[PDB]
Amino acid sequence: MERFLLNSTVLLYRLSTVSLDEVSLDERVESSVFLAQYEQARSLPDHVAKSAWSYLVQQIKQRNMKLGPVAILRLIAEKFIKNEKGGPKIDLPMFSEWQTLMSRVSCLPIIACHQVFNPGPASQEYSFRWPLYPYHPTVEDYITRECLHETHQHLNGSTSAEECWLDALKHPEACLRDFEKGWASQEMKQLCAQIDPSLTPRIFKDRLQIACNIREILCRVAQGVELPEWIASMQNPQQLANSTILHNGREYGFATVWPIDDKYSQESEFCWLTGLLEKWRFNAPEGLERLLWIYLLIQNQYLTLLVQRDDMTELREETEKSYLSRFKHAHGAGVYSQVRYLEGRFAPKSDPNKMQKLLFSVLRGYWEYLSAHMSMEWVHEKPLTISQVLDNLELVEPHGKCVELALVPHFIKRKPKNGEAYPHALLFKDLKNQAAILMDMLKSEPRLTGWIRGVDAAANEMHAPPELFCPLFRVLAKSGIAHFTYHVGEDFPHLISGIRSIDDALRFLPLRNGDRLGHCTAIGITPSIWKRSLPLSLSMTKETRLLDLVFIWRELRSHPELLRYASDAAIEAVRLAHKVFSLEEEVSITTLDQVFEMRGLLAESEGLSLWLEEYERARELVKTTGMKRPLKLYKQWLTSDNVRKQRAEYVEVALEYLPDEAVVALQQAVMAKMADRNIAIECPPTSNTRISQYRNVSEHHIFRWMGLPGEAIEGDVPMSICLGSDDPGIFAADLKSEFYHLFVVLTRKFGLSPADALRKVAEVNENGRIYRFHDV
Amino acid sequence: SEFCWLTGLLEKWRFNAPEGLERLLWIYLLIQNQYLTLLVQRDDMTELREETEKSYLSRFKHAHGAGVYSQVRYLEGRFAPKSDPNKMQKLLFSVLRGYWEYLSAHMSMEWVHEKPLTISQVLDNLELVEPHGKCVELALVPHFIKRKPKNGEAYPHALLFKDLKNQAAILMDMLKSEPRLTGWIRGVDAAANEMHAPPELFCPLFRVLAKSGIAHFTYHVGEDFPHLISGIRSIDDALRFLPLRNGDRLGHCTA
Amino acid sequence: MERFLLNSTVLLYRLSTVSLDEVSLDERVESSVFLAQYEQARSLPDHVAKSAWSYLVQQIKQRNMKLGPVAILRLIAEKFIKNEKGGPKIDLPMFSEWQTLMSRVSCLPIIACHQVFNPGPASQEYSFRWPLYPYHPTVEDYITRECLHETHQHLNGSTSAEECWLDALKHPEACLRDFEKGWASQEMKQLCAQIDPSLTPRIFKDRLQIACNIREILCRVAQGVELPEWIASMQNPQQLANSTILHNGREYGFATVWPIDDKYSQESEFCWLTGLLEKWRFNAPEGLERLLWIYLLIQNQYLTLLVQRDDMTELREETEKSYLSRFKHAHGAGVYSQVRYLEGRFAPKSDPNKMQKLLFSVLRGYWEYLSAHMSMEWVHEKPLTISQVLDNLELVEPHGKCVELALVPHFIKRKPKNGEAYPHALLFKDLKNQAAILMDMLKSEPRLTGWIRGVDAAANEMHAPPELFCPLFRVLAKSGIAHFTYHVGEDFPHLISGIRSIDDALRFLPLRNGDRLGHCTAIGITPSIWKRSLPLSLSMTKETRLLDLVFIWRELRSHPELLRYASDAAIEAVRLAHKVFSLEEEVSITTLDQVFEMRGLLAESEGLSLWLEEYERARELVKTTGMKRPLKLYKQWLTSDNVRKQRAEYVEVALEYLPDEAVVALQQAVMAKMADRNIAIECPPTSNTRISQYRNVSEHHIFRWMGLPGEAIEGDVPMSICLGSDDPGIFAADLKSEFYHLFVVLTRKFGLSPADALRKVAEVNENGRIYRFHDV
Repeated sequence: MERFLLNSTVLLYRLSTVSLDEVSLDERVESSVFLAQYEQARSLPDHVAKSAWSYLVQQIKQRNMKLGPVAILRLIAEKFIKNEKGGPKIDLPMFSEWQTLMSRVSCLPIIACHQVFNPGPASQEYSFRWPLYPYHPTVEDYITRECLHETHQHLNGSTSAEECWLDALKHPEACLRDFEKGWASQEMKQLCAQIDPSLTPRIFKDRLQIACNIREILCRVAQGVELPEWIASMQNPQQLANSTILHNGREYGFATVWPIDDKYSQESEFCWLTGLLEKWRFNAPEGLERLLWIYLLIQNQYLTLLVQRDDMTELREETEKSYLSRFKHAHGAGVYSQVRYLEGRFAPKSDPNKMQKLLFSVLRGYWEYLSAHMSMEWVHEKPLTISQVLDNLELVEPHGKCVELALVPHFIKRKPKNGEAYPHALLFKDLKNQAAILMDMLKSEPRLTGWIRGVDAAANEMHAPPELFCPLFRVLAKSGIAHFTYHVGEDFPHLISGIRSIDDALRFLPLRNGDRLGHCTAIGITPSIWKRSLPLSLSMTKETRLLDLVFIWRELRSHPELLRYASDAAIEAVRLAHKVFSLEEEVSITTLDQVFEMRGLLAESEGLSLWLEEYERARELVKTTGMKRPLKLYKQWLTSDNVRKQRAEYVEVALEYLPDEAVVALQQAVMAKMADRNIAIECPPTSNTRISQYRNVSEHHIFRWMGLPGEAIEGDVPMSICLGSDDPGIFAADLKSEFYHLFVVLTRKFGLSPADALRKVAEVNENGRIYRFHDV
Repeated sequence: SEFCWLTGLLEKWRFNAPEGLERLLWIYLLIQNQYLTLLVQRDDMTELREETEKSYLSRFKHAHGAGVYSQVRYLEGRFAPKSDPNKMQKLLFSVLRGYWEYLSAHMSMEWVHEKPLTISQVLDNLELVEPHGKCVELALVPHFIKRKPKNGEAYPHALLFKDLKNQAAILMDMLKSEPRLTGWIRGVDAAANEMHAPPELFCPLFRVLAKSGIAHFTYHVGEDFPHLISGIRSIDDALRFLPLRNGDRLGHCTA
Repeated sequence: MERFLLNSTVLLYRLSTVSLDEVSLDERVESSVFLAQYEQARSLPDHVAKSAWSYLVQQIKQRNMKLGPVAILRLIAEKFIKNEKGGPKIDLPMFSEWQTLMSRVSCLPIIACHQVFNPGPASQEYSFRWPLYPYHPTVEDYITRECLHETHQHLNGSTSAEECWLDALKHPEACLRDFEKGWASQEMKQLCAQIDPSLTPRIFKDRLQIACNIREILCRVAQGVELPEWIASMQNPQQLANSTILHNGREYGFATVWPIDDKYSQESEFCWLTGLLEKWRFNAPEGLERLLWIYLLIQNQYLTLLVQRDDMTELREETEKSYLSRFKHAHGAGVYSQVRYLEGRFAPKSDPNKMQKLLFSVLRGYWEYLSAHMSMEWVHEKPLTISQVLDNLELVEPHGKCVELALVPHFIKRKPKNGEAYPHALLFKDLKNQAAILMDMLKSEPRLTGWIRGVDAAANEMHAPPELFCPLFRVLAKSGIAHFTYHVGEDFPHLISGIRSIDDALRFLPLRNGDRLGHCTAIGITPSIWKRSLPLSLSMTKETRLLDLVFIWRELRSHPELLRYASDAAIEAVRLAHKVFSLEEEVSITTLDQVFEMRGLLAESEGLSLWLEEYERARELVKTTGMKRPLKLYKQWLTSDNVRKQRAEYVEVALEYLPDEAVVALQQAVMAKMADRNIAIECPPTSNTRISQYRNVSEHHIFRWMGLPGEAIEGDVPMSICLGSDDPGIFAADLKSEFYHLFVVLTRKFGLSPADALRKVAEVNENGRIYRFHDV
């Protein structure tokens, strides 16, 4: 119940409109919390909710304390954070709920309260730079001897999600520019409405301006300096939404002296927060306390909006410090790094000059960290260009104990735009330029191929089918990239279709041995847990439906017991082929497989340098071999207006079209093909509840992949799974935090011994090293 | 010298030895063997003050073994805290001084102070040392001791606990004076017996040390329990009462 | 079927005599190939062979090429080699078949062909120095983590067999005189007639001279320069055996100046081949192309002869470059070595000055290898002597990243020379001379024992009894060698005899804990494979039979089920003993047991400084217990002319003398003895096709040791198994290939998971360093 007093939109609204002149808020805060609980956790019964709230009220009462943000922080601090060997750590039994709590509330206010109200032993120096971890000897030594490995680690943004809020305070005006740009589309309009339906761009600037000005006020309190005596002129928090105050009709700003030069840094915040709570150890004024409550509500609300929004001015905020800070953050505390092989996903750009700036800035950041850590003679003291960075980077020897980097651009997809005879045409011409821009950069300086080791495509699956990238990835292959990871988008309209998309990537795309497939939730989720909280009937596009049935018949024709579904799949598929292709003559199910087997051919080669070499590469195979009707259908399948009209139409598909065993049969059938190619699979963080079908982490599909007998199914051919922290869904995240999360749930929920619990997860961690993209 | 003296001596008596001289060597071995029999049996002032700093160096060399690389990587050598604050400070310096010179011969790198002669300069030389896995990592752990229960004073251990309360302050104030020693003073132990005092006696002593930055606590469960069922309860007392976190150790859990 | 089309003696003979004027050789190349297909592989049906030839021709017509190496190399290169991240890598499915091909055809033309037609991506530079390996991320990770461990690497010769061709070209007469001197032996006469009956010393010189002249004339074509017009007389290729053409009384020397300074390196030849094939992408002239076809034929013929022959000035042509190249090749194409603990065996030489230079040269080359890789201040810059090299190498610590070395001399033996109290007498004095030479050099420099660690005896088995090395090894033990390995020869007339030979080595030789054994094929092979294609009766010396029969009785008296064979052994032994010993008064089986137990005693000492110390030791132990019946018999068993004639007689023993389980019981008895003594088994290379009993590598006996179900019979005792790339049987050899060759079979031929297969071979690789002779 503590989270609902720190991250709640409705409670924020009521406090913001209440002036400070009256502090009769005991009933107002209570009623909003119940509503706030109602809009976050619907299923929680009311009788339990009222019972839990009453305990918290008396828990504050028996503490000779008043209800406030300081009061909430205290009960949270003594509940979750306990001092241990490495300073302040987290209780192992209570770590599962802590990760859920970080999905709603930031950790910096919480750590400040614990340090002030329960300091670390011997007053030893402690500065917050990493998220809190629970200490376990079994796993800690594994970190010491074998560093962690990270695969899906994006570079845009910052080290974590919280300090981006600090970067938001750096340029509040720039925040509107990016907020307005997204808000123009209706997709972001509903996304913001989901968190705050009463949200407008002007209101957003108010809260950002309100939060900054509250921070200035409370920083004055922490400084020990007397307030500027405009407190009598201040009664409404809304007065802080314009960065100006009046005193007898006089213009007075909010500027104040900071002994810490970088007032917009995480170090400044923790230093400010600790001093604030120390001065409020026994009693705090009601007026000042509510300002702290508002600031906490603003910070937790914006970050709640930010994590959803992530899945111009902000891009060019610093562009070099974040890259350096990321590697220092990824290194971890201590002399020796906790991460050995860390590969990054950087956003490609359509400007060749901007590309040179992007690669230089990140490579300069990588060299800066290595120079700071490893004192070793450098050819150039200041490289100032990519050529000289490679001169510095070619000197260093890989000894493992420092972070090894392998940049991998991630191609981005867009909505299927009509026209040009096939729905993904502006996409392909844009993607073709992006690849070509990287091509000339690589061929100009071949030494760059030691760091640009792979290519990724992580936007969606509905927006763009996998087979569109077959001409793209293969033409990258002739440039010496030699690694292609495909991040399948898990927004499948049907689970069978989701498995169908996985098979397309394997068969069509050039997933050579050693490559990876990220976010393979479809081939991981349990069919029994997918059906929950779903309507009796689903809906998906006819083209998806037709490709689904053909794919079903490809894997269900082999099974003797699961045969009646394949025969019915063939019967229904040809009937849809009659409706979709609008063909008059006879059509056979065998021809459908043959036609769709050709889908890996290029976009323009269906009508038939590196690209022109690839052009006739798939054109010759079409002409030489005998069949022509599959080409005629494939040509019709691509560039026929009626076919395009029919494909976009939606159809009604029963939820239980394939029974539980049959879906498992498909899920295991693709697994065998998955393991044959020896393709590793990136795993999203467990706390990332994007799918939202998992009510608790204990039923996450990663447990079934690892082979836990409580969750594994018969016929499950083992896979190889690698970890990754890409879209955590929580404000304070790190790989080591996720590593502990895997260990805690296995130790507590499953009862596995600590020695064995590490062993099962160590296999997952080491697989990132087995299938690394870094050169030997 | 003893080995060199004996090897040359045994060569001279390869075929025969004079009867009187041979018996003297026989007598010498019995005296040495009997003394060593008593010495190791004592456990179950001037002895350690011959040089008090060179013997600690010799311990690491013996622990290191032959070859360039030591066969033991981690080594936490327990030592007895001293009731004199100055004497303990000199005792702690000698162990660290002996440790650094062992690194000096083994390592090949610069030193901040060529002649440390004090704990402050030793720590400066020691912080520059990075353990690469071949040398011996050292972590001093003072181990306490007990005696028979002191009759009276409202409970059996009030005069005994007073010395332990003093000894912790002897360790603590020096630790507070030089907080840089936290990385080498890591654990606290108490290895005398069980009948001397129950394990819960150290609960206040461990908690104050824990909150003052020791960060580790090992307890030596002595195996002199009057009955086997009694010995199990002594282990239960340590677990239920002592503040043992996840990563603490127990010695001789034979019971 | 391309193997027969690039290595076939009859085709090369027919191409040599037939002039360059004919263009249609299909009527003869087809007849020659089918004939050559017979003798090389006489186990293929004619119709299948006939169909394969037609398909090969039909595939050429598909690519409208002309029948020749440019056509043949294209098909082979595209079928096997695939471009990958590290360059050209063999396909995993085709690796097993590739290794069989490698035993007969060099990969240098194949890799050169692939580089020309489908080169490396992004114009990345590919330097051809190492043989191709298949790429698997699982195995690659482990080998980079824990480097490969090698045990049996012969220092003599160059890195691989391919450049011994290059040396042979560089030494037209030195390799001729080595062949000419070896031609006198009748054994070499049979071997040379085996590969080709028309092989005479003159014929050998003609073909080498032909290859030298063909290489130069094609080099001129490769460089682009026009031909020097002497081709007017170029009709019969046989003219190329005179080093000078005749054209209007003009002497034309075929030698031309190469652009590269050295004309006898792999890079020199590979770059030449790429230039040659590049100009012949479309078509080639028949006269020049046939010259290339001819050139490949002598190369393939001689390389097949060289590797089969293994069943001086040339060795010491450089004596510092060859070993450095050997160390460089063993290091691998990387900064850190692929092979950590490499044991370089070398042949000891009786001449002190000759071998003193050799020992310094290999140490200097090893030191030169470390200096090139690792840089620091050395004790001396130009050692020029054995003492300064050792002082230089004392500074280098074992770091693992480079190659660690430990020389182990392997004694070479001769045929048994009758006389002087024992049949191997002139040998023993030569070996005693060799040991004394080795001992005094250890006195010259005590540090030599740091690198001189083991002693080996690898020539054969039937010639030298294993007990003969008891006095040789023991004196070396007191000399501070501190390790010994015995390499039993696999020429055992009977499988039971092979078991006895390993038993004799364990009993008598001072093989203490940690010592190794080599080529222990006798115990590994199952009886079913051994009897394949053997005659129903086998012949062996009466000396061997008596030793085996008593051995059978010693290890079968315990087993209740196979008890009659133990009794049959005793009765047959005493019956045979009366024939051999020619004794009137009967001899018990127990008396025979003690007679053969005294085989360890020195023959000279039994007939009666360190040599006299051991001489009296055998005499002393004899007189401690007064048996006086066996000792008198043993004296007769060694120094009786009538007995020595009887022991040399051959006796016919049935092939199935003992049942399959009886041999199994005998084997597991030895498997028990190796467990107690903890003796390793450095297995010979898996591609070494010399046992000729396995129809494929799938039936290699090593898998029985590994414990795979379906190959490990019940009752077997686990061993410790090392690896050695000593006698690969293939052209381009490395331990890296062997590790992948084993990995492929378990993953593919045995259906094991990649995680499982790596673990089993990791246990084998680890044993290569658990029992390594390198000092701690």
